[PDB]
Amino acid sequence: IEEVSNEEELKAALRDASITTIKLKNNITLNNAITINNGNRNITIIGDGHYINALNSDGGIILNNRGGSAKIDLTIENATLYNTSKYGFVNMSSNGVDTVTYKDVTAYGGTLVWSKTGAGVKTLNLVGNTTLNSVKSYEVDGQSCGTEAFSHRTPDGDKTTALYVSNAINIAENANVVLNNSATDIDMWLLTAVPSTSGISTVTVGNNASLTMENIGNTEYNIKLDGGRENHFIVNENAAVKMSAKVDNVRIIPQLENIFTRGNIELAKGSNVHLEVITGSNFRVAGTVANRIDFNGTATLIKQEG
Repeated sequence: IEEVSNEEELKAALRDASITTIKLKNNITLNNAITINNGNRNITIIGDGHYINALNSDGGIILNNRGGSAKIDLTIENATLYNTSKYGFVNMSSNGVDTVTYKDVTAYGGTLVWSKTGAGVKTLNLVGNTTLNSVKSYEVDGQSCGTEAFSHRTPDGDKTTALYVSNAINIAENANVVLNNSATDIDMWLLTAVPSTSGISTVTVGNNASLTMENIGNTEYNIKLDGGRENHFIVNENAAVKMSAKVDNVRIIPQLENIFTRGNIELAKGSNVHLEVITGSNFRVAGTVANRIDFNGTATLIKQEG
């Protein structure tokens, strides 16, 4: 119930508080970031195989509600998404709840999705056959674009990441999600900061889903969990997980000395998890974290000699 063919039409549709469904009729190039800050929104972009290329370092789509109780649910289906911004194609910057869903999406960027870590619950759902590419540059219709990557301090120096989503990344049941990283230090970085409403950081892989992040040539940590109160990696029944990284596959180490948190990793019956690192630990947990790892399926954890 709304068709768009260029930047101005897309901007108009997204900034229109009554608009819920948007269909791309053409590939769209964005020279400017588009801000959504007009309250409760339920938005679906139907890509129909088209791309959106966010060229502005300012961002692509910026969620920026000022009110704590406003909720934005943004879904993008069947599209290719490009961005150069270190703040992602989508920048989840509302004070309240932002939820982003990619379904059958292919994406290219340095940092592909970014969020505020000291506010409302930030969720990225990854659905169907979705492939995310963290790259140093990309080319579309003959134009090459360099990317920037979001960087943030850690006790082991500054690290960059492909996904900086504060609270949850969920791989939907039956999904086939692939993340290719040749650009950043971390594939998924979920962090909460003191003023977070929840302090929970969670990655889930749904029933019969697959998650593949074979980035041992590039990535230091596949998943870094920095929730102030809880950190979860949940692999459900019959899910297939394959990950590789230079240092750790999952890292739960507090960013600071005054953080007393929890970690829970659950690998369900029927799941098949294959993990490989070079110099660290497949599941690396250290510091004041109360941690529990439940192995109820089949898992293989490998460390190369180094």
